[PDB]
Amino acid sequence: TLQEFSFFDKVRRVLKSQEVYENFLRCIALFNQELVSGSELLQLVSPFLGKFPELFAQFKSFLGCKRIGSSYRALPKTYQQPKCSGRTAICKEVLNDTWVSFPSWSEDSTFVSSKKTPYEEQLHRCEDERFELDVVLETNLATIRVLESVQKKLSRMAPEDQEKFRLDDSLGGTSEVIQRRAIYRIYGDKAPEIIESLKKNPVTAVPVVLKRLKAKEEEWREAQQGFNKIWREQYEKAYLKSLDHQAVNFKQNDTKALRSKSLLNEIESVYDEHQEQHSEGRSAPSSEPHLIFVYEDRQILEDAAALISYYVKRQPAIQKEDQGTIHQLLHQFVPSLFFSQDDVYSLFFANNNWYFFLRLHQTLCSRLLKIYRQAQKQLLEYRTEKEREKLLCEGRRELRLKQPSEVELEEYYPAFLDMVRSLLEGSIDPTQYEDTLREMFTIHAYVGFTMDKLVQNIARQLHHLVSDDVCLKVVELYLNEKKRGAAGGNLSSRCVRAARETSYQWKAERCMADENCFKVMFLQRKGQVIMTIELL
Amino acid sequence: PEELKPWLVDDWDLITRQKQLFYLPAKKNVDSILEDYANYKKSRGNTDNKEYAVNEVVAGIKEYFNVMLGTQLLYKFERPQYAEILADHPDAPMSQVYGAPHLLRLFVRIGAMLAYTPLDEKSLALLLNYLHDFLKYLAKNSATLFSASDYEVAPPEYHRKAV
Amino acid sequence: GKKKVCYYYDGDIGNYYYGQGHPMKPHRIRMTHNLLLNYGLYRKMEIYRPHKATAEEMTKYHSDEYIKFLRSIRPDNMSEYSKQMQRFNVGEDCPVFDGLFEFCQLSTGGSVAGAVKLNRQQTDMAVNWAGGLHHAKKSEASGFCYVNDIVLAILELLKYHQRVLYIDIDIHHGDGVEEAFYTTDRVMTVSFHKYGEYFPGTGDLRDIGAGKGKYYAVNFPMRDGIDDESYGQIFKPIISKVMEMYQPSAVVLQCGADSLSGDRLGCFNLTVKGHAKCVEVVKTFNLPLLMLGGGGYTIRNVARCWTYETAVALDCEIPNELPYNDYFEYFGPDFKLHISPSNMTNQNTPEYMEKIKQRLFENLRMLP
Amino acid sequence: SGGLMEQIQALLAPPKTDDSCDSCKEGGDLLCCDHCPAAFHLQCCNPPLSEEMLPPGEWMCHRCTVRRKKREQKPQLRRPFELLIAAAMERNPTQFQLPNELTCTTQHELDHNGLVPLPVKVCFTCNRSCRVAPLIQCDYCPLLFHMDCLEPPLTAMPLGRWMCPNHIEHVVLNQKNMTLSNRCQVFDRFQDTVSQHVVKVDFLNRIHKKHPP
Ligand SMILES: [Ca+2]
Ligand SMILES: [Ca+2]
Ligand SMILES: [Zn+2]
Ligand SMILES: [Zn+2]
Ligand SMILES: [Zn+2]
Ligand SMILES: [Zn+2]
Ligand SMILES: [Zn+2]
Repeated sequence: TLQEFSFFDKVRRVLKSQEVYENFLRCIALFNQELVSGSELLQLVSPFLGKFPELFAQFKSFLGCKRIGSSYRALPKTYQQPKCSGRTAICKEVLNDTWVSFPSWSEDSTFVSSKKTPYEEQLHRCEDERFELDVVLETNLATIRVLESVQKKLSRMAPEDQEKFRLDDSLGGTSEVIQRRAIYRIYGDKAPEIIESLKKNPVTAVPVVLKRLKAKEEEWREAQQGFNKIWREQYEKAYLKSLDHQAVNFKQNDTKALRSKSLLNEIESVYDEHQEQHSEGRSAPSSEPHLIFVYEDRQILEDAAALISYYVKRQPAIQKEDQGTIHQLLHQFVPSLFFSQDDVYSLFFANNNWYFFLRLHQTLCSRLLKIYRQAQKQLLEYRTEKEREKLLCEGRRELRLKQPSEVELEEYYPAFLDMVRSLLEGSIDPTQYEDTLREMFTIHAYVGFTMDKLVQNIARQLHHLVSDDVCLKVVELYLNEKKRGAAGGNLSSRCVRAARETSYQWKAERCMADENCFKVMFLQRKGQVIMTIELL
Repeated sequence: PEELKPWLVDDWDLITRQKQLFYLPAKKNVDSILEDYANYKKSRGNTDNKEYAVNEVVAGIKEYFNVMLGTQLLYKFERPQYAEILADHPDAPMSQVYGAPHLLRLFVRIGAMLAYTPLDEKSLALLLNYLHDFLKYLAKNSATLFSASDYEVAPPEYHRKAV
Repeated sequence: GKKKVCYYYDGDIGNYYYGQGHPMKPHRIRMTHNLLLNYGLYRKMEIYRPHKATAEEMTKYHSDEYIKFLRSIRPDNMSEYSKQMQRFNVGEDCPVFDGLFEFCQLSTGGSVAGAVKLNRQQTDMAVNWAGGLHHAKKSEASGFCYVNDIVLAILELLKYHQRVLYIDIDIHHGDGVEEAFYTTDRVMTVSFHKYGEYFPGTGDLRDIGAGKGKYYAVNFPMRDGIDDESYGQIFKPIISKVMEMYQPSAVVLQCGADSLSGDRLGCFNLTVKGHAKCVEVVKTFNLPLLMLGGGGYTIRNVARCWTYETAVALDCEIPNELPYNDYFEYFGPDFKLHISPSNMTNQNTPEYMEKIKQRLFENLRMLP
Repeated sequence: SGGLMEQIQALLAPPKTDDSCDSCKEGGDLLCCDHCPAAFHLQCCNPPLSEEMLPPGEWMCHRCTVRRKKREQKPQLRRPFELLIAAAMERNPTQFQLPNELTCTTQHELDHNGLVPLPVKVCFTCNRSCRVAPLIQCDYCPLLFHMDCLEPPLTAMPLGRWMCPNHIEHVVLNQKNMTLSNRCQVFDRFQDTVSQHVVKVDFLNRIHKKHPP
């Protein structure tokens, strides 16, 4: 009947592509050749219609040697299994005998430049450099201790049986190789001769080898002291920078991601995504937003305002009148859009430049916020760690560096803000700025690495906002419509003024008919404000 | 000049894609299959005097299985197999031990290699007819003789020994 | 409450040299003990000298040819063994050094004797940091492991424990351990490992056993940069469900330290505290536990992790300041017990965790 | 680049005392002829060259050896079979190759500067673009899938030809004992059969009837 035709037409509208429909029809045709059962048929149809409950429900009502795993495969039946002598009953009844996996790769593969920073390679090289010298020194010291023990033993019996004493391959130790390895390392090619001498006549041979081993141990110890002195101020210069895996990458991806075109295309991708979904006719309301962000502090809002005004007050290409205009726009209008002067929403119909400014401000506020929570977390962690370590009995429960005091930790953020300001002047070199930021804020310091460029971008946005007549017309229209009360207000009264709101919409359509227009919703809740941006 | 050859792909797939080697002493070695050929086909004609050629050409296949196997008949993964065969049983019949799957490959190769020998028209016609008959009988009982179910896999030791 | 545990060390194990530039370094173990000696942990712990495991004990899982070759191989007779050297996968990846069989004997004997004492009910917790070599096969050496002492330890435990659970938190997949117990119902191998262009390339989600051992081998593939919070959110529920369905009698926990942040060949981003949270979770369940070593290639982080989880096994809290020791300058420039994670991207997305965890849960539902 | 290894190694030193094979077209351990630039594997010779067989000195390939020996010298199918035996002897051990008749037969990524392309193509499960996560394109149909949207999700990049979960070939790949060729012929049974609208609608309503005919 026509119901099946409607079903096929709607799977047509929701699949968007002929070939995937073709695979669907191959599925049902393989079913029609009696090669597929009903349960199997609904199991193959699931990938196609697994996201449309109505489609799946209607379709269901309409219907009414071997190898396993992925890395295990079997041994031959007529394979001579390697015999084992220690097989008990549990060994036969438990151990695997038919299935085998194979290592497709090998350890220590091409991983040097895969995901490690160049400053981790220096630390690793230092680590193996230390390991070589320490392992040889410890082998030497272990042989020294064993030979000292055997000499102490031989010192205690009668002389007439000293010549009768002999030593085996272990050279008095618990291993047959370690002592010989150390003696070989010490003596080079003449190791067999001295080994034979100490095995045949230990009494006259152990003291001299002790003397040589002790002398080499002392010389190696002083060499190790110098080598360790060199080894420091290399861990210091590389540890924190190796813990930071994103700084070099973050710099470039951020200096690119903050351009106007990137911000535009980020929202344009969502626009075409939702347009394609609408073309599909999928179950999504035609009032949902496109991006959401959140501001969770007003103090950070005034801090950001202070930062942008602090930059713009030191700018030569902008006059006093325009400085005043930017001051009014930032410290009066932006709070008003944020309702700084529940269920309270504000609507703002924005052009391209306003969206660029305001997204950049959101990013700045979020980064300042992340640094702020990081500082609070460091303060709390330091306090709780001090409280925990104060009451600690260590083993009874049966140089270094001076950590900054609490006052410095709580003044980190004011110092951080002053340092960002100093970077804005240029009075501080960015390299020392990065080093200081990392040394305070560990692995989360990279968030504040490109603050200055973001701030100048916002300054350019503000200057262009003042300079272009479209922005002044937009803000004047916003003020005029707010005077009537249609633009923004109480959530309940929306239906009272929605039509009036539509009128505002109409004016936007007749003010930037040749330009992109965004709808921005600022909704206040529990002290935070969620921003909500979509295109039209 | 082959009929119903796709079987080869299976061989290829299990031998250089699935990594599942062939049995060393599987069964029915190639000379034995050739002799079964002579016995079955000599019982076809009423008066086959030209059997004076049948065994001959069948014998020919054996000698063409002798020098040519291993050079341009096996694969890179099959190289350790032939290395073990030639290191363990050199004095044993070389044209033996290996199974039927390898045999057909020869007829795959000769179709190109024969392009380098200028025989006479009658001789080449007779040879082409005989290989056509050979692969037609192999097509008649491919299922009975060819069986990929007994294809064991290479442990990583064989993986190292191969490449 | 406080319970009597076991600690195994042979002081010669650190002197064994794997080779120049080799990431595998036994030296770590030694200074782990050094830290144990300088945190005052020897008074509440009993340290034992592991007897060298005889070749007969090793042949319980490996072929006699393999043990023969391991005992008769030396660096000075490389030319007379080359063919078998190729046949047994000892070579570039797993080099032969001086006293290789002695190192294997010590590592295996520690685990075997710990399993024996756990079997005798003389203790309920045994630790062997020198062991944990899980990549060894029946007749081959791979993944820097020559003798799979975990297999032998579990075989020793099986004489008195009906069911045993092996947990692997090393970044590598415990291919040897799971393969040795792929087709048995007496062992379940829970593994968490990085998958995808990573050694050994085995350990898919669909590798769930064979025959009678079906659904008794569960693997968790991960991506790069897993962190402590995700590891905690996906270890506790999975382990709780595993031991709710299985109800095991013994546990073997492989403490691979190569899943820590900054490991030379590792890729994860865990910390010492997050690594030890696994031991705390397993210890909360109060069953005979054998803690083993394994991976760990950033030596200082290995020492810190192993000493911290050794203290955790004793229900002891040690000061976060590292005491002066013979290898103190290794732990610079902070000289602090716990390490800080890196800011590397966590490619392990939450929905991927939810899907893998749900599949593992449904797989575990099918146990009798 | 101040390396500290050399000083340690010299300090620890004991005193002591005073590109491809020409035959198989693949890499590995190769021996190069000293007369021609061609190189051969140790297992690409007639007979294959073992480790203990190579002579001390210059090594020569088979073609150059034949040229050198030629310069120095300067209805019975028995005769055809002698010709084949000689030709097979003359041939080099390169490889076995199946005929080419049988073995034979970008837009969804960020731009160079890094940017979502327009118009966009999206995930089949979410209809969301590559911005959230990289998209993988099925090589048989241009349906794009996410890593995490699969069931079960993929852990890593599929380095080879990836088979999408919508293609029906999964149920034919379910078998694990059938030979490859049968599976391939079943796959190709659905690689050409298209344009069947009337017949499938007719079959589906025929099956739809609650009471069988
Ligand atoms: Ca199992
Ligand atoms: Ca693992
Ligand atoms: Zn690992
Ligand atoms: Zn040449
Ligand atoms: Zn070659
Ligand atoms: Zn998706
Ligand atoms: Zn597809």
